[PDB]
Amino acid sequence: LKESGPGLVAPSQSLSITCTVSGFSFSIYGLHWVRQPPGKGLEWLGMIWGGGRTDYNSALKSRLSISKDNSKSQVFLKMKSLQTDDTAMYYCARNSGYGNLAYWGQGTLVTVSAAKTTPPSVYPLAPTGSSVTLGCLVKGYFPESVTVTWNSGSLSSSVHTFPALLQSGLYTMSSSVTVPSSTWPSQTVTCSVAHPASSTTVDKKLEP
Amino acid sequence: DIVMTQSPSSLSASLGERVSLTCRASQDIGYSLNWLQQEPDGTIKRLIYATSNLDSGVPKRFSGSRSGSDYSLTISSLESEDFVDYYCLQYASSPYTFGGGTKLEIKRADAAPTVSIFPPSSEQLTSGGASVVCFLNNFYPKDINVKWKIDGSERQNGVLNSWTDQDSKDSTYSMSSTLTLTKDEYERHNSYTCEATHKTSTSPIVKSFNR
Amino acid sequence: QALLFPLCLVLYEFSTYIGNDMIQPGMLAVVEQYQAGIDWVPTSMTAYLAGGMFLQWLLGPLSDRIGRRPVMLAGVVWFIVTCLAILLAQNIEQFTLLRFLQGISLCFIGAVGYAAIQESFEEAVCIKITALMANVALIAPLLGPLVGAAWIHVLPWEGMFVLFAALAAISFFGLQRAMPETATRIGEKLSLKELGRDYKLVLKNGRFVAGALALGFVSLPLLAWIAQSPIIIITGEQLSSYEYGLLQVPIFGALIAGNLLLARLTSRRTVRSLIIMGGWPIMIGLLVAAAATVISSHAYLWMTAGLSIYAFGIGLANAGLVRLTLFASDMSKGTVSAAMGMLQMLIFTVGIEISKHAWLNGGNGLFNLFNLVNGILWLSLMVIFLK
Repeated sequence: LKESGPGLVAPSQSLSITCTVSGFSFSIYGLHWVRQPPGKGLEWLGMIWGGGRTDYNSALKSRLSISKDNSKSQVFLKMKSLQTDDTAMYYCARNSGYGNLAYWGQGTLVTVSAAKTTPPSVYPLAPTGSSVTLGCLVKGYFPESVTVTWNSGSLSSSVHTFPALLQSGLYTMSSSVTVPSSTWPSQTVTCSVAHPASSTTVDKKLEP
Repeated sequence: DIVMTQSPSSLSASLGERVSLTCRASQDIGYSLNWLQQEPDGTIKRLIYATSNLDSGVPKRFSGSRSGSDYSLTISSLESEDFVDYYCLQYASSPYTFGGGTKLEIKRADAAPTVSIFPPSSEQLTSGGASVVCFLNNFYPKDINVKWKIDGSERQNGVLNSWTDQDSKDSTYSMSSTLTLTKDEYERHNSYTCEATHKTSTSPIVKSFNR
Repeated sequence: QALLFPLCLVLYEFSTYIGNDMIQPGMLAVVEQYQAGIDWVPTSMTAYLAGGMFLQWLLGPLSDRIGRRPVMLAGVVWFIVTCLAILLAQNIEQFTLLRFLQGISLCFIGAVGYAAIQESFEEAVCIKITALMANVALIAPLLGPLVGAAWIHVLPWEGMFVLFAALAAISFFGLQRAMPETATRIGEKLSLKELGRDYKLVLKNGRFVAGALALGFVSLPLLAWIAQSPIIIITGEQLSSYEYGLLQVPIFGALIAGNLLLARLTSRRTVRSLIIMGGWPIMIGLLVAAAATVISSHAYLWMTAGLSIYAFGIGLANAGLVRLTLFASDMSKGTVSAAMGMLQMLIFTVGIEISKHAWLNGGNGLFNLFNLVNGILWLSLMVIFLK
């Protein structure tokens, strides 16, 4: 199972995830679609039964459409009028000779928003004690994927990467790092925020 | 829909321990039940089908069961890889429904959070907003209460917290509480106190600053 | 596409049907080689059809517990082995036993195979498919007896059982790589306790029950004609064996047309409307046969034309009502199809026996009056079944 998805779509638009099924027995066993919202567990979407008979979830039976392609040996999930809700990691499960959903798909992260891969905004965080803690607050970027590196990639012993959260559009993640009091501020400490989607990397030094 | 409420919502235990899950059904689902574990990276793997049947290639420590409406899954001697997410699945009536999940964490390492306050930079006040960051690093259990105060006891409500799944090598949690305010509303106050409550100390830990 | 699972299912279905339709012509030649009395001639049809009534109750729910593929594919092997095993029957009593053991291959069709056809395909597509493959199955009752007569004069009769295994071996490989698995309860425990609980649940479903009985009552006038038209026409009206078999053509020909029309209308009308469109020929035809034979006690052509109009409505309605009734209960379809078949087997066993005695103490009028109330029952059950 490999599910090709769009990745990014807009509200009130259509998507099309196409799962290609491994195995000659493609039209024997049924196929399901399962989604995982970023936090809110697992949700069963629908199922197609090998001969075409469809079986959808009542709440989403309104926009869902699961169809097969006998030529190219794959099944599609086509969903209409999207919104923030339907941002999820969509999975491609499959029945087997031993019951339901015996083999699962890799998963494709589909996202529903509008902003155009906005570059991030890095802001420093600075405070005197046994050891000092420093940070790097990153705000305003569109694809949830950013890597923070400290001291040109040398010191990552007590570094805490925090998950990004949505704030009325775009994300605001955070990064933390802890070093002894003797090093900083006599030494340089810089967080390199890499945002490959916008082709940007920003270094920012910390000063009290 | 046959709602499936899964308990415990989360659970921690050391290695080699006998621990159990449970999904209670809204109505009779018979023996039609699955058990699925989700690896940290997201790989979903099925372990048990039709209440009791272990799938091909699953360690012997796993074993599902049924008692009335309550269906359980027990690991006899837990191992390092077993500490992941676990969901149950009902396929008795359409639509199929999943359980509330159960995320599994390791042992009971007890420690206190390293709190530290951070005022907003003037570079952020260019945009017209200010975010007061407060790191509560290295602490366990994950159960904790934190609150902001813009005076002696004047609490606020516009906070945003972010946790990390228990850290790799030390098996402790962390948190990223942030309070977003307008530059005009920010600068019309002086004291910002970041107080927290956690099991290890009945004395509330505090960290504050004054502009 | 690879929708030869319908194509290969009807091949197996057709093969079990000629296992009795083509054999009865040569049963006199069979019983003479075995040096047994002529009272052993009918018991080969009795043994074969009694085998189909045997494992109906278990094969269905078993296929829910371990799958529709292994159960069905096993029955194809049972049919093939028992077809060839009869070539080792040394006496007539062994022959009759193997006649019954071959007959068990028929209850894999309704409970297991057609359950998969219904679960696999969409509503309108499945009705086009079940209606059209029904016509290919009707080739066996229509042409089997005539082909069986030509066979025994030029070829040995034992060569028919080789022909049955050959067609089913073609069917097996087709079913192997094409038959979808539609069993939801795979891996479940099988005990008489839980199996009993399963059937109690479906019999509680009054809507399902009302539809499964309607399939029995509306189809009973047709079986009452098959079981008694030799007595009614030949020994009663003193007509030839030609004109008897000729009066079967307008009836069984109209049944095929009802399926052919249903198939073409699958995409152009709702299943609810297809059943109602078929309900008008059903009551009109039964009333034509009923009213004309109460006026004219020996109007056998009005009876034949009346049952032909009624036979046209069954082809229009049946495949739809079979689908609705099957999915009118949330039980596993192996258990549902088995329950549907047994509810129909019950209506046919008891019903035909009444129609036999209905025709004795009262002529064609009472035989046709009994057929009319069954149509009234169906009609009244559909008013309850459709809303």
